[PDB]
Amino acid sequence: LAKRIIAALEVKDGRVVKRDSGDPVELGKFYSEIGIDELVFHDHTASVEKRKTMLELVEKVAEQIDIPFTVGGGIHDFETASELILRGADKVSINTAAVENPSLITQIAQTFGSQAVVVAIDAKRVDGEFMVFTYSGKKNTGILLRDWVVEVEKRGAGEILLTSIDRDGTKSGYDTEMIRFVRPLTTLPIIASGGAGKMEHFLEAFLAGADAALAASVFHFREIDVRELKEYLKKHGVNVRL
Ligand code: NI
Repeated sequence: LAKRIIAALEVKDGRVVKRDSGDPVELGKFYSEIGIDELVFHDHTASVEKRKTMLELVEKVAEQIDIPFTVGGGIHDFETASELILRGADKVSINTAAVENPSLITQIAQTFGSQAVVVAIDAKRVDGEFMVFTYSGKKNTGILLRDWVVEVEKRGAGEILLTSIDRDGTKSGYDTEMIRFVRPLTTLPIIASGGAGKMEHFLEAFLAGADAALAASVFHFREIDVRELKEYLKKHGVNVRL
């Protein structure tokens, strides 16, 4: 029912990519304090140190933070997802590995529940169709967004993290056309991702049917105050946690 505001932290070798400004645990705690509802960590650590680095991150976050958090970035199998949830993550995000093996969604859900499984979907307009992209936007899968959304729910996912490659990195607004396209295809909670620049963008995403709105730099560089944002959304009829 209540719409969620979510902070994304991109991390590598235990540092926040761009007390300690770049300590993911400290920045995470700062966000829970100012009224962020959940965190998403996305790790780009080198294969050799990656497994250990992500387990150390989850351990250190789980004891210092009280709000729900998701971890992801290169989770390729059940064993990896399992060790991260058991070490303290509430949820894992899978994307490339989900597209390549949709049964991985069901495998994680069978042990940890559908609510522990976030499928991150990166989509872009190609020749007038919404297409699914894998490998951090490098590969057009040729799979229609319409088909993948329905399959992800069928396989037992709990939530969709929907990133518009067309808006990600810009401050031009969330892709409300893409959110409105996905909304009638699924009963799952949708996290809107990519394009947040100002408070009005959050209102537009919730009108489009997003259950949550994710951003990074607008919070990180304090272009948007989280308390001001929540006060703004409540003023215009959005059900937010205050
Ligand atoms: Ni990535």
